[PDB]
Amino acid sequence: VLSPFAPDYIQRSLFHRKGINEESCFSFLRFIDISPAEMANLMLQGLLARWLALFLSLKASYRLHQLRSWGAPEGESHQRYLRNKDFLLGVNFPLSFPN
Amino acid sequence: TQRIASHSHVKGLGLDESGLAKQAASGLVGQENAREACGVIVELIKSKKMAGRAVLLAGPPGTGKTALALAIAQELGSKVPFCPMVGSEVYSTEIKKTEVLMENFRRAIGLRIKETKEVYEGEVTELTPCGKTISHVIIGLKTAKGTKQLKLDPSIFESLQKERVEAGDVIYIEANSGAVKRQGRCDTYATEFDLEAEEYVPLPKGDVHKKKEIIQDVTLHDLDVANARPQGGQDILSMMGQLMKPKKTEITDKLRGEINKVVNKYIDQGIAELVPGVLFVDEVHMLDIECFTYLHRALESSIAPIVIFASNRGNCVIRGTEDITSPHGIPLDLLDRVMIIRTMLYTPQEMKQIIKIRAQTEGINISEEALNHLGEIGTKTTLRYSVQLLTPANLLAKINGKDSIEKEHVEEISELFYDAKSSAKILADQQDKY
Amino acid sequence: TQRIASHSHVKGLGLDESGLAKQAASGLVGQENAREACGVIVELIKSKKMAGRAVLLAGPPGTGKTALALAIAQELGSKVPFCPMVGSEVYSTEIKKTEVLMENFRRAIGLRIKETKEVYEGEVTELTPCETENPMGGYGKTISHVIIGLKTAKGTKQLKLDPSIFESLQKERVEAGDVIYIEANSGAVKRQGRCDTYATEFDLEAEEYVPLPKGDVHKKKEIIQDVTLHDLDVANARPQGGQDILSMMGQLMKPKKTEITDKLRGEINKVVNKYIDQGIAELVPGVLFVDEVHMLDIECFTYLHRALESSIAPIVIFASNRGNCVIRGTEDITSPHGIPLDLLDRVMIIRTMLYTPQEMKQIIKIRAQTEGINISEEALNHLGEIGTKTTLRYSVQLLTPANLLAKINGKDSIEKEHVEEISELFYDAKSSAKILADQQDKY
Amino acid sequence: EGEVTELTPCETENKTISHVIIGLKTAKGTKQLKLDPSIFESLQKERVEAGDVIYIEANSGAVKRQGRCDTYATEFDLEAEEYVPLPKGDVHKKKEIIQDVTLHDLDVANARPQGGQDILSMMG
Amino acid sequence: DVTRIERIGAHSHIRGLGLDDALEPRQASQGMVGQLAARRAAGVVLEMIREGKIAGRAVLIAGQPGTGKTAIAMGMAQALGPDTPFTAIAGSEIFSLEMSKTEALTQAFRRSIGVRIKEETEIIEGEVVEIQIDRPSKVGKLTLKTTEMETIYDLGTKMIESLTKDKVQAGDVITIDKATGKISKLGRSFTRARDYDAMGSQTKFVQCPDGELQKRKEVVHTVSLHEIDVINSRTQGFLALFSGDTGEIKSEVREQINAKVAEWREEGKAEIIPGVLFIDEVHMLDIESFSFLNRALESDMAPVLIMATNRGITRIRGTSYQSPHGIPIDLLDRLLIVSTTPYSEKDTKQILRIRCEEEDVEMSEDAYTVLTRIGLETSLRYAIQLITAASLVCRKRKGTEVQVDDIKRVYSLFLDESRSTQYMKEYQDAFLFN
Amino acid sequence: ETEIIEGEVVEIQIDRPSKVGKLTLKTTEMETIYDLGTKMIESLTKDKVQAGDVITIDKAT
Amino acid sequence: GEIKSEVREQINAKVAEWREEGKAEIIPGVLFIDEVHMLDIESFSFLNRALESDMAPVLIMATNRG
Amino acid sequence: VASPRVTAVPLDSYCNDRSAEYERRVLKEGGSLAAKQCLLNGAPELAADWLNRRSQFFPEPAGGLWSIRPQNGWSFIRIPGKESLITDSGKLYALDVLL
Ligand SMILES: Nc1ncnc2c1ncn2[C@@H]1O[C@H](COP(=O)(O)OP(=O)(O)O)[C@@H](O)[C@H]1O
Ligand SMILES: Nc1ncnc2c1ncn2[C@@H]1O[C@H](COP(=O)(O)OP(=O)(O)O)[C@@H](O)[C@H]1O
Ligand SMILES: Nc1ncnc2c1ncn2[C@@H]1O[C@H](COP(=O)(O)OP(=O)(O)O)[C@@H](O)[C@H]1O
Repeated sequence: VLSPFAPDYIQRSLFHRKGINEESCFSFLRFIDISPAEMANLMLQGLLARWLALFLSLKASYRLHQLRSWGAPEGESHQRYLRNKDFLLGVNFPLSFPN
Repeated sequence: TQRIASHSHVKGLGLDESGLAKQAASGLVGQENAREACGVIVELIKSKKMAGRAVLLAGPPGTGKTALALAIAQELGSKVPFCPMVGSEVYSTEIKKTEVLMENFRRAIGLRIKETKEVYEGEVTELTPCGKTISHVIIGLKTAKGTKQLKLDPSIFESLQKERVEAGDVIYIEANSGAVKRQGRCDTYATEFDLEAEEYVPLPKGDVHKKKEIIQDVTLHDLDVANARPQGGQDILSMMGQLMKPKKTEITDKLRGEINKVVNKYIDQGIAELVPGVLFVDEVHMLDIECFTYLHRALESSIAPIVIFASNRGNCVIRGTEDITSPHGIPLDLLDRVMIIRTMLYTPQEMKQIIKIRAQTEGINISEEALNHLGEIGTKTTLRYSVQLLTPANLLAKINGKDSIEKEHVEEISELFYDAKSSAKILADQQDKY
Repeated sequence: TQRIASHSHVKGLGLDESGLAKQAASGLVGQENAREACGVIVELIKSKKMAGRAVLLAGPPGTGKTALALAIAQELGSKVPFCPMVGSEVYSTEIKKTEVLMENFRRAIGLRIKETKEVYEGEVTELTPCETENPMGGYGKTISHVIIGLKTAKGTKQLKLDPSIFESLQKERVEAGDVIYIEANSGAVKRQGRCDTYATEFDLEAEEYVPLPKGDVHKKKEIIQDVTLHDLDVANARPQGGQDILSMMGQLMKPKKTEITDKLRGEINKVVNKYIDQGIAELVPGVLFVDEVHMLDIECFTYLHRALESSIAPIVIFASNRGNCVIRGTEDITSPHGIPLDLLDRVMIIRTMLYTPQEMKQIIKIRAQTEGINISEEALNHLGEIGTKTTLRYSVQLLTPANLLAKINGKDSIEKEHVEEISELFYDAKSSAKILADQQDKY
Repeated sequence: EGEVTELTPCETENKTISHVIIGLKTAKGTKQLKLDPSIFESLQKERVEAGDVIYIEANSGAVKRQGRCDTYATEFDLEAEEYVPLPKGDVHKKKEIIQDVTLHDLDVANARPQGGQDILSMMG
Repeated sequence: DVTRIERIGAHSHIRGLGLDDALEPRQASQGMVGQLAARRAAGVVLEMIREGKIAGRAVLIAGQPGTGKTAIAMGMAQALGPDTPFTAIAGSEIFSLEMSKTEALTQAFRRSIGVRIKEETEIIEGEVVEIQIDRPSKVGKLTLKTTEMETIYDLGTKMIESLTKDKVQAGDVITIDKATGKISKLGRSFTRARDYDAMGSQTKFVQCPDGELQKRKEVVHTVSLHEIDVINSRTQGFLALFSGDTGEIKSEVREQINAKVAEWREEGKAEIIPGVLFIDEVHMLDIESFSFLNRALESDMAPVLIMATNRGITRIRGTSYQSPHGIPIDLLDRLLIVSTTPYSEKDTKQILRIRCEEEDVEMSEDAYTVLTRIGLETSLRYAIQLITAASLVCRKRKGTEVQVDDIKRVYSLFLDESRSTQYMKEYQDAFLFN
Repeated sequence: ETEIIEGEVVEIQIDRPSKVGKLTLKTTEMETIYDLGTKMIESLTKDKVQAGDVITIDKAT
Repeated sequence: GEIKSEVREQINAKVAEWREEGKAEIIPGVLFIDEVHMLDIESFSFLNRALESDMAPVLIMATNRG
Repeated sequence: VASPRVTAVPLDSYCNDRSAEYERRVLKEGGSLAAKQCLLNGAPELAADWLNRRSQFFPEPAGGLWSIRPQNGWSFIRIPGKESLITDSGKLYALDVLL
């Protein structure tokens, strides 16, 4: 109950701030594909949920690679607001497995 | 019964209401100044205002500095967490030196939660689950004191199905914790099968539902450990959790700040309250100069709990410097922040009083002449020697058939056991043969 | 914009056509001998005729040998790789020093491989199981080929594929309008996701909506990917594919630098030799840089002999700001510059000298124009007196607070009262060192 | 040991396999035996199929596969599996094996569970 | 009466650093008195931090022990404002058995560089009234309630498969994202979960959400550079982020990070915020670290450095040399040194008057002469402890205000380090390892 | 010392109910027809072999 | 790393059996060591006794100083 | 060819109640079902995908011990065979070379 990952605490702390500019943890998780409740379920659930999340993360790396290698340039209105999965550079390497 | 402990005789500092130190109280005699100062520190801890304060006990070996520290531990009560630490335990292979110290700082502070334990236990007569899934599960409970019925959710019903709960099984369920335990099948069903693998217990006496009040205290270190790394202790039945071996790892500052933030919300809601503990440190002179450098910022932190330092040595070379020496084996930087308390050796009369207190604590009757002779030996060599001579004298007394200690018996033991000074002097003559 | 870096004002060596070093070029003044020597070094790098060459840079602190070494990479460009490494990174808990130096030697050299790609992408208009008519008594029904339609903004195209791929299309979820990735060379079929056009029918849906690809249905493009021999050594070191349980669990384990055997190095050299013989892959040498070389262990100093005697060793440059010092690892052994005589005989030493006060004023002016700060004449003279009294570095550091305080006071230019107040508040290293002597008893 | 003519798992209600039924064909005779689900897990671990010669021991519980019989080599002109001849002798044979082992080898065997029929023993 | 996780501390009595438009330090500002040139240069370098036009700058502060190096450092940090990356680490914190010192200092330079990004999202978060599905493609709807409004959602087949796969039931507060498609279960309602007699092992109570059910808004997220390194190094970067298990990171991934962040800066999407890295007691540090700080300062990007040295001349560990501030001469010129001055006996009375407001314990004007005499003749922190320890004795006397006899009493209870050394010289022969 | 088969594939046939199929190969000297087993079909289908490709198959390996 | 010695002994015996069978042949090899003077004396004491093995190949060392 | 001399079975705990026998039989036999199939086939959906892939013409690669095979066998038992019988006598090797 006192664990730092509470889905309500990630929603309230992530989407609720006392000021316009404030540093709140887990803000990177919004850029990651991982859901706030998926992170708490992965932490408290066990290693098996992490294994399944990785087994899905491989196919997510495939699809992310097929989307990454084309579809450019992006418009400026799309430059004003970033898109999910932008944080992951793991497939951006030239020697990455999908490439 | 309980095994006799060396410090078990000390019940506290033994101070009056005015703060003055009585001559004999709480199993302590002498050291009135150190006892009074330690009492002012006790009230300082009970004030719950200042933090990061450090104390220092400076005295020769055998002056009872540890007895004063544990006297503070007994004076504060069982509510405040008290963490003893040895200077030799800071060094570890898996976890770094500074993370050990920070781990102890997080171990001193603790929280207090008040909850009402509701015990639902007894024989389960029926299991009646009621786009289908499970809306709710009807479960009966029957004991010799009465019968009650409860409706439960598919989660705890899933716990019961994992526990293989069937009709006729006595179970134990806590409402707050939500855990499910299976004691066994009812004794009435034991007569149908001549051989059955399931154990049988009689119908538990007492109410099906018991309301109690439990106040649990949980330190911050356990919370930071469970939340530091993935727990993996959800299901022991999993084969994957047995593969990886656990080990200690250093904790990031981000998680520590997160815990510090999430504690404030609960202590603001009032579900829990904070009880800052006391961090006791023995052999502080043995800590590394890097450990002292970390103690500078650690003591300068605003959330640091009160720390007490025990150093039994005089001027020594600082650990890791190999050249420069400093008083009390501590550098001047850390030594200037702490408050030093002076301690002195006991007089012969106080020695006799200590030997008497330890005698009546151990429960052994000693003669007055044996007490005077033991005090004389304590003045000749050390107090620890005469204190340790108490048991063997009673042993030889029981061997000779006497229930009391005599001066001839303790005088016979004094020749059987050698003091450190006498042995050290004997080693000089035979040192060539050694 | 880009944050201003201390060396960011050095854009290269600024060599002439005849090989001589111009006095002021690329923000570098003085050190004609060093700039010309490095001017020959870059000719060795471009020539690629020799390997294992070790250059040494010696001189007092603040002479700009680091600015020249970093100017080498700027003069060479982005074609050849450049790997600066300090000697402090050689000491590591997990990875041994020899493996660090070896992995750096593999980090310097790099490869470039040109490859063509053919990809079919777009929205699926129709999927048909084209049935030819060939009734036979042995087996009743026959299917010749499967037709897969694809729609894009530039045009639509239909494809005739063998029925064997329809087994995978039926093996994984495929719906009308699903944007999919299909490569002709690999032959594999992947599902990108649902098209954005159908997202308006449902208020909530689990499937994410990827937009339809803009372009031709058949995209064939040639891209040249640059991969260093170190990257090849890591990819050959650990398997990237996670199909195996040991690869999945090992992927879950924390990655740690592992010692790589020489056999893998030899195999990489062999396959690289094969691709060079084919001419498809282009090999370029790297430039290894080392700073604070006096901090290396004697074991590293002796290891650099066998490391440099190899033909695969890229060109290495050294920077030493120390004079005669005790060799680390040995108490009583003293050697000039802090390097043993064995490696010191192999390396090519380059001497550097301190700047004159005039060159100090010129460098101060260059840094002022770089940071966008204006300096008055007299204040520049007094600042040159300060730098000559102590050091050039301190006089360079005095520029920022006089600029900020000048803007606060409202004067767009620095004045002698501004540098006088700044010089009064801040203390130089030598002055502070002299002050520490009087109060040293209290410290 | 010998040729495996038929192998079928039994089905019992909890779809779990309670017992295993495997016949053994040899030049001396044919005898049907029953095996445990663990031995069946070792067989499926060894990819045992009908028509192959396997080696089974009792006290150790381990399962080995010798290979496919040579009689079936004629049906395929090209095959990856190598063929071994049909062994001779009785199916069940008790034999004495004198082995020399060191107390350090025993100490490592008891120290770590490297060998065994457990999936955790396979992961280790 | 409620006590937060934060308590009074040595540096906790000051909040903010007072300055003016002319950068003229006030005599008493926010509880800080003295150090005119130190506070002024602190304002200059502080405005420099706010500008952030340049990188790779190091500032060393020099002065006698007790001149308030950490006081002016914390004052500058608090005056810089919140949401600014700040990392203050001790010299001994970089030492780790699992991680190399180069990785410790490297991550120390990486973590202090923040990046502020802007991202617009749409989220639907509310309490589920009902759930209904029909399977012939299954079509179903769910009823949600908020304080402002209640509305229903018609969801597709696979969207039903997600909720049914998660065993979602009516009466739970959940959050649904249309773009991503994931479902996040926050908990259950109080009144709905009250019907169950017992609750499962994992459950929580969340209040009914207020406001718009489906909110489409733009949010500015502040991220740190240290987080991306672990996420791009391993498949799971948060597990090793909070666990601190990651170590020995390859530099190529860091170079790719700097390249991609440079690409983001070229796109103008996110702007980087400079940060502060503070190192205290740098006099003891590894010469390898001193050699790494050269390229650390010469790097393209790097946070501002603020370091404190408490010793004038000290031999560096690992070698035998005599150098100012225990640091090499090659790195000595890369630092901007700010000298400090000891506090005057007149200012001691003023800062003590400021410290009286922290404990809210009034002191007579005659007590500031004795307490200032002790803070002058001896260390100031000893007197700072004398007032706090004297207030307790005053409350034991049940007086409304402290007296000189309180400072005399506590002065008799606690002794200075010099005095403890004087007695340690008399009893030093009895102490061990004299 | 190993005996390998090297030639150009004429045709590939597979029957799935164990899967049994045939492989017809052509060389300039002689044209051959061989039968494929279960493991052989699993190996070829794992290697994505279709008619018209020159392949090398090892009998023992 | 730290391979057990019993496995190495069994490998040596099995390789000897292979040489007796003639299916595999054993050929000598050269081990070059440069600047051996910096090697620890423990590796020298282990090298003197370890060189007495039958499978120990001939080795060549170089010494710069004296 | 080299193999360990002795192999030992992991230890087990013996308790005086039935529930610990339940946890012992579950721990020893299947552990978790999805974890057991997830280790054997590498994923549960790879186990169902293997059962459904048995009837498929082109099967995918496995995810686990089904994909990994030893050189000889998981058991270390070995039969000398007819290969080592020829080297026992020099007349058999000479006749084989003469034949
Ligand atoms: N005031 C006291 N009254 C009675 N006994 C005391 C007192 N002070 C010390 N002792 C004796 O000293 C012993 C503990 O000494 P200890 O604290 O271990 O010495 P040190 O602190 O030098 O290690 C106890 O057994 C206790 O009997
Ligand atoms: N000739 C020069 N012209 C302009 N700036 C210089 C010159 N030499 C050195 N500098 C400046 O001095 C700073 C520090 O140089 P440094 O790396 O200490 O030189 P060295 O490595 O020779 O001691 C660099 O940031 C560089 O910008
Ligand atoms: N100018 C000041 N105004 C108020 N308090 C100060 C000042 N300077 C120092 N202090 C106080 O003195 C205490 C000890 O400072 P300390 O950390 O010893 O300084 P230093 O690090 O320079 O030795 C701090 O808790 C701080 O609150």
